[PDB]
Amino acid sequence: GFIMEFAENLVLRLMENPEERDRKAREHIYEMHERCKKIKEMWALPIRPYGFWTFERHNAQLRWDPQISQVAGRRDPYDDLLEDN
Amino acid sequence: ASGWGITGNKGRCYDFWMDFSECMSHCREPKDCTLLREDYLECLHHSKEFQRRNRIYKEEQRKL
Repeated sequence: GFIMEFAENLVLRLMENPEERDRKAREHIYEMHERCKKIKEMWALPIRPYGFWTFERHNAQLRWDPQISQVAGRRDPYDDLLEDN
Repeated sequence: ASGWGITGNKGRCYDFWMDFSECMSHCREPKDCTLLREDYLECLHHSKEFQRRNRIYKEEQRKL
């Protein structure tokens, strides 16, 4: 053929779907705003959590001392006296 | 707090500390049993008893 009859549909192939572009734009806005709200919530967390000491890793002694309160140097004076019988 | 006494028996304040720690181990707010924390602290130094005896001596002194 001639030049323009091919350059026309060439440019038309080069250009994209606008419906896809609009859908992607509204989508991206939706999830970006949702993620923005999520990050805003995340930044509100205090440095020290409400539980803190309640956490099992932050006790480390309520389940260690009971198995140590029997060794010498930690016993209540009234433990060795009546342990004989 | 540690529980190792000088004489080799036990810390005189160890039981109070363990009671306070056990209360705090299942109490997400410290205000509910701050009484045990006060008991442990003044078991270390006997502040309140000394204040009371000071008041008694002041009542003795004011009779001048």
